[PDB]
Amino acid sequence: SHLSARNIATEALQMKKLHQERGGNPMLAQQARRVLFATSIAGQNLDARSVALLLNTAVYFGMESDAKLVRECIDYCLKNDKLITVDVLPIVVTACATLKSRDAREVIEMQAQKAARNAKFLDAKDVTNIISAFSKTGINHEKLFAFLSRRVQTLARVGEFEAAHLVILANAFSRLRYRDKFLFGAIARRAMSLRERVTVNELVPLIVAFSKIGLKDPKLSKRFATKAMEYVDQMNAEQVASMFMAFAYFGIRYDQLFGVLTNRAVELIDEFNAQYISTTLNAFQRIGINNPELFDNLAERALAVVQDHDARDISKTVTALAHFGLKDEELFKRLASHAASIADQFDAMGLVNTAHAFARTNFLQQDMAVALSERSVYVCRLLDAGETRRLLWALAKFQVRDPKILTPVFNRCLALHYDFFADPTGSEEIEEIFDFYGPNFCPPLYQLYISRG
Amino acid sequence: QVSDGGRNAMNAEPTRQKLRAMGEQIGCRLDEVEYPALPVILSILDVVVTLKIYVPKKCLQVIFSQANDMVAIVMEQKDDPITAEEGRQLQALLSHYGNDLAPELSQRMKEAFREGVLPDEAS
Amino acid sequence: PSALHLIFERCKLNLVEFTAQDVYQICTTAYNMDTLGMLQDPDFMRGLHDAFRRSDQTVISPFQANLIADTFRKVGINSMPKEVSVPEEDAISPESLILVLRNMNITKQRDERKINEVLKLMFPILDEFSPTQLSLTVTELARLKSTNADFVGKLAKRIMEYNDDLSALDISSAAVSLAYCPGISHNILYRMMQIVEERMGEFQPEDYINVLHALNTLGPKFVNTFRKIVECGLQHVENMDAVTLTNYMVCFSTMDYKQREHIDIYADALVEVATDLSEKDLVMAFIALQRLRLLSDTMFGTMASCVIRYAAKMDPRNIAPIMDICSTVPHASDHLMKVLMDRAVECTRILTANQLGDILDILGLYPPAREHPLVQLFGKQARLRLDLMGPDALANATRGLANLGYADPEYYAQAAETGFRYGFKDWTLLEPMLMGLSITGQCPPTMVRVLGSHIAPMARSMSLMEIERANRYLRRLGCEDDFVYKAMASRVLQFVKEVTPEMPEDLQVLLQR
Amino acid sequence: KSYVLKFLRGQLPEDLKDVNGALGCLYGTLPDVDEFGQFVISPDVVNSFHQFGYVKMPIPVLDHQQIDKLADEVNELANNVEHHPKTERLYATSLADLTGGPLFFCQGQWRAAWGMHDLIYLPTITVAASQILNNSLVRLWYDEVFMKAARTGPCVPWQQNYARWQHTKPVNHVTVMIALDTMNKDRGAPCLVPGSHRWREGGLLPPVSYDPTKDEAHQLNTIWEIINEEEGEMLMDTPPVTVDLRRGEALLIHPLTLFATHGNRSLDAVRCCFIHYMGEKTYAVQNGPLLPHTTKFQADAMIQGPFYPVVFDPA
Amino acid sequence: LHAFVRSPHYRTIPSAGPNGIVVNRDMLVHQFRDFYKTLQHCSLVDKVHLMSERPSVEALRVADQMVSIGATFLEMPLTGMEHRATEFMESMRYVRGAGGPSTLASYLQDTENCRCNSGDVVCLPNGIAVGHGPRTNAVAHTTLKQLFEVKDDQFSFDVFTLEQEGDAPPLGDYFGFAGSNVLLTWKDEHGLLAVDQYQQKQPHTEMNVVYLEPGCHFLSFYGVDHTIDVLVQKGYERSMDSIAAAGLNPIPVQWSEMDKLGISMRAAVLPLKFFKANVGGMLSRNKSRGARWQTH
Repeated sequence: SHLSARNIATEALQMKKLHQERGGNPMLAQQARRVLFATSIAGQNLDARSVALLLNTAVYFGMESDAKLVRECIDYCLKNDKLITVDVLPIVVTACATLKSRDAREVIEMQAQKAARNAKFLDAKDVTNIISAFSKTGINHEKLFAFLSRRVQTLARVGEFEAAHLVILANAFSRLRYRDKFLFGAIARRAMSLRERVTVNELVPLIVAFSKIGLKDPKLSKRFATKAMEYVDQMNAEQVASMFMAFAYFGIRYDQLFGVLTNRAVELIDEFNAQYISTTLNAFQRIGINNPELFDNLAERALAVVQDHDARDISKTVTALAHFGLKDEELFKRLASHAASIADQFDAMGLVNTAHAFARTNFLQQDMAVALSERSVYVCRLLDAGETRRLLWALAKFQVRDPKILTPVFNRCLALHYDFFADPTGSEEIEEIFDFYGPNFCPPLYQLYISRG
Repeated sequence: QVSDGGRNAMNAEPTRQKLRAMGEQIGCRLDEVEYPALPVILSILDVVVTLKIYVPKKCLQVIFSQANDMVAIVMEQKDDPITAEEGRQLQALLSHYGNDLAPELSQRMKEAFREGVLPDEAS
Repeated sequence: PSALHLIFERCKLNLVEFTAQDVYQICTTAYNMDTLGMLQDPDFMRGLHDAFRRSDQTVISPFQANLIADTFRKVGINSMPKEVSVPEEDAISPESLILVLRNMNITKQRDERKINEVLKLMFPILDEFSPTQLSLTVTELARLKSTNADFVGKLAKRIMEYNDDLSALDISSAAVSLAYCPGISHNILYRMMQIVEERMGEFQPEDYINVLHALNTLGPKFVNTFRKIVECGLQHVENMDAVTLTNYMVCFSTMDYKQREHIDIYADALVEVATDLSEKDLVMAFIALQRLRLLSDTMFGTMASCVIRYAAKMDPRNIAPIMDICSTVPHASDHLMKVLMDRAVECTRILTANQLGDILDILGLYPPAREHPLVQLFGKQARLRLDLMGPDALANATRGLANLGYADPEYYAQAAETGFRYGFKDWTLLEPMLMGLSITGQCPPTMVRVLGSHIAPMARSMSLMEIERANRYLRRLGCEDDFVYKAMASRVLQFVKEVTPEMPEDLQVLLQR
Repeated sequence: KSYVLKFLRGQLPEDLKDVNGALGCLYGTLPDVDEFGQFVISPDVVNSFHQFGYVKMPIPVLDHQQIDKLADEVNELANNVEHHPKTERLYATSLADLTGGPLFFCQGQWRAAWGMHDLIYLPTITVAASQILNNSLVRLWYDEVFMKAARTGPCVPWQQNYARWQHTKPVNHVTVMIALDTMNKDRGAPCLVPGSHRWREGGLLPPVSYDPTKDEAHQLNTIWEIINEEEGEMLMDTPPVTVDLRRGEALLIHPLTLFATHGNRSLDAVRCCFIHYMGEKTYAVQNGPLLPHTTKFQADAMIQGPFYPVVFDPA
Repeated sequence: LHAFVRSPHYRTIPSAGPNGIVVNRDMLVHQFRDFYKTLQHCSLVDKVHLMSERPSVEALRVADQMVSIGATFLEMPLTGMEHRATEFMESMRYVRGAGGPSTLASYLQDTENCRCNSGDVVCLPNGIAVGHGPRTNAVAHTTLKQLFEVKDDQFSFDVFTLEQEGDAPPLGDYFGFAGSNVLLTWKDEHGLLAVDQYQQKQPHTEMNVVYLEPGCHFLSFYGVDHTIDVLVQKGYERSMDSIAAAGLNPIPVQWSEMDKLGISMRAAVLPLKFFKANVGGMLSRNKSRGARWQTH
């Protein structure tokens, strides 16, 4: 029945938690949307906690900056910044990540400037939640992160954090591109001094983040490699793929670990889905290691599960197969036919990479050709010089020669012509393009090509 | 920056004495400068005290006279600011260094605190 | 009727030129009598709402605008009055800024920027305030929760310099609103309480309430003041409004009065008059009486009869303290417990985490609660709420459910998983988890290893008796490691310096292990 | 399927055409397959539409507690201070110049805002549209709205719907119009000839001329320019009639019917919605996209895709 | 109840102690870490808000700023410690973060020719015990009498002046209370002299007396918040069994490194009794404890 706004806020928070981390029931999402679409906060009078919770849960369930509830919450958070204590700061900051309006930007900057003044007066839970919430948005406040870094460094010398705190801190700090060596050193020190309390389910993401940050150190990398050995028989497919990705990011050929992980993964081929297949092949491509026998099994399994591929999975699998030389005619035909229907879901990277990988493989379906070529006009503004050059070479091999498709590509190529003509990896790649099109096509581009440079 | 409890504990004091040497060399010329506000005076005096740098009595006299003249305005105009903590440390600094620096500012700050004209920083 | 239909149609189609006073008049006549259908024609109200929203609101007092919004909200359409702008240069005066603050406070919409602007503009013209305006602006600021102590201190100084030009209720309001501001210097508080003490001769029954509220918010630091007022109370204890005596008891509880001579006589007067209290004052009269340890059978019967009246429809946040109070009283009050349990059964879906945790905690050892259905249904909700519970509520709920014998195996597994990311600060925060896991005695070994790693640092603190409980819980849980047993053995050896037959079998096996 | 971050598992795609179904907003959800038989329209209404070329529904299809929300969405879609999100997913709007004017319209808005997405699947109008189209499947083509300005609200001259739908091979459409507010001949109610859909054996009348500055009466009396003597006599037989609508009433029209709408003389704005349906057996004519940034078809290809979702299917 | 501790600055720990005793730089912070972790696991404190590192080593001493008497908090005079004013500001901020007092009281600072130093103050039943001598002068004692000597029945607040010698440390380090009605002191001159003087001051009361070995640092939180835990340095053996025979539960915190720098256990922590602000005649839930349902 009808209830006060505070009870609504509590039930909404529980609904968000159940949807987030205890199974994605669609009925719960639909019921929560129904309840939150017809509820307003103006009449009642509540403290900051209930209003912040309402805003956060509403934004989580797909409410943009136009609905009544979001505006009603945002005006309050605009007019009562002093009522926003360190308790409710991370909730609002997380709630304003997806929104990109004017008021959302101003609220986020208000919270950011308030945070780097109470840096010294925080504790473990507030520090963890604040740093994760700030990592969510994409802010670039270097001084705030430095102020929090000193606080975490000091607080780590007395040993309070558990494994989850370490995982959250490592993930949030890695995602923000903060390459501070001493901070991660203290993180690692506190991690290694916690005996028997870092389960693999909490060990693996820490390794993932430590690989993703990109600090150059072989010593702690070798320590990570040796520590991961004893649990090789305990993980499942997802953790094996994550370990492959992380150790590819590390960039050190730990052959023993790669071998034992391969012998482990070959047993778990059945549990692999498309996402793990793509992740493993992409990691192997990045590191630069050839493992044929495993590749054949992965290719056959991917053949069995073609329907489940997404845009990312195709853009990874096709690139890896093109790079590694292992070709399957039936698998490639199925992948091209499937990507024909999913032609709209490609982002800037996926379309160009898939087109180039198909062009170099000499496997040119026509339905895929037209479906991918028509899409190029929409995205052409987003690409870079090298990606545009690769897409143009793939189109030249595609033999389309249609002005409606080709007109924006040449404009963009002229846009980045300095980088376009200064790429040695592809100096021969422009020759086939300009052979296929000819001087009668683009007089300015041809004049620049003939020119010295 | 210099560390006594470290791997280079052999020249800690020979470096601290040098640092104090320049400190004196810049302190002896401090009477030539105007001080815009009390917090500048507090910062300079805090460094001098926590670093044990001798200063000539003339520079002390100029500093304390300027502080007295500046602090007169807020008290006499009963409003605009100086926090009560700031007055506490200023009174304490003069008490440490002696009453003769400003034999009037002593009772002036004492009366100003008696009237409660300087509110707390968190108020 | 015919012309009425035409007038209604002209109103709905939105061609009439309506000014705000006309819509106020129509709203009033619909609010009070509504003989003809006004609140039952949605289109008419929609048109009136549009007319009100588009019309200028600057020609009405705040109260009538609030009435318009209130009558609009009843029929099912949201409505909020337009906000006001700060006055310009020439329109500035001590009277207009108070109007701005008053409109801010009345319409239940607040803003910090306008508050800062008006407090910046008020200072230069502070000398134009009438002596009866400062005591209004002081209670206006303290109603907006404006944590600015220097301006309020200046206002208090000016008010107290104008002592003779205010009535008793003005001093009452000034004191109660002043006590609600944290950053005030204590000398001003001393002087205000002295001024209050000087004016006992003119006080009224409501006008004691504010001073008592201020003293309760301040605490024992002003104890002598409460000594004087209570003395002045000795001449009226024969007849007081029950709220006044309830406030007297609350101040006694928060002051730690070491003189029962007057507490007794006040309580005897309250005993008979408590029947007229509402829910909140009844509950806190109960708490005040219990804290000073006066509950006997004669007053317990009367207050049980008084609380059974509300027992059917308690507010959930007023249930746990009542159970707590009845826990620490040896008299027989089983029926009150029974009805409170029955009421708490219904509110299970709407109860928060902390309320459920405390309710379960207080029923740890109640025998009639061993068979009541709340042994299971509550636990079911405890399954869902577990993702929100803090360490304190989690420990309390686990302790209560384990003491009640709840046989859900996975519950304590999820509890351990939740607690492993929180950490523990003391043995009490960890004991319920082991106690719950002891109902079955088996669980995956990794969590046992983690529990041992957590227990090992805590061995240095608990005494000889508690180490026995720790050993009893560890051995039954199939623990195997050694660096935990030796940690407990060292602390045991710290007390007993020799192996002796006096210690129980667990101590004997621990001393040889 | 790639891995979605933890705090992004409940969001919705950029374009709402992807969620193959109705959101749980406004009315609860679609009824069961057997529960679709209660929305049927009395046959007398069908014969009345056949005769007069238009017809009104016996009962309103919306309640005030939903119409206020729809009007809130309509007001939000017109902001010139903070442009409404998902603006780029609309077919065309009058605010593309960032200035607007005394008339506000948007087309294909069901891909941009909640609630109005759920309006498309409302059974009480979809089943009526299915019954009008000879008991077959129905398909949404494109939805648009109109919001007139204050007392300077301009009007719309006489028009035939099919004049904008030459791309469709047969004449097999229908139009539903929803009145979001109380409308009147002094506020913007529509006026339409009760027999203009049965003239010239279904031929299309010549396009009408108009001036952007003349008074409303001159724009109304330009009908004589198009008609002939024969149509003139029927015009005397069948004079134009204006229908007044209250909050939530729905009006069904035919694509061959001449219609126009008065201006706005009241003290505020007024809102209305137009939804256009197809039946089955509908094919394109030329090679290309029917609407900007839509699916391309063949010269004689049946019209179907993601942008034209099925709504109601009998049996 | 809250406690405040400060982490030392690693880069500037002194190489050697005042008497020339070598001090282990790493073992000092190790002992600090262990001591803080023990302080958490006590079941009487409510929280420990950790401060930040500060350069001067003397800043590790935090109890010299403020003295808590009865139901009020008091600020110590700043004479002789002029270089530690700024850190005081910062500590105040931490206090404001917790939610206790807004600002300190300014009684002693305005009393001219007043020299005082904490540690000389010991909280005892309903009263205080202040030690005369090298630090606290006579005028300070008279002023303390004016502020806190009331002589009304059922409302009296005793003040006790215990006289010691010049070489004696501050009274709170070798003469203390614990639990209730239990008195402990050092087994040396400053011990028997103090207990004898106190017994002459209030002969009508008798308390258990349990001595510690001289040079042993102990900390017991006495007051309305009754506690049954005592911290004792891991450098002595007889005091542990003596305190266990008194009826108390000792805890052996390691304090070897900190001793060489002349900092006691008392001079590291600062306990406060925060008055939660009750609003509108409304009480606040308290930390209840006991045995529920004693009648079946």
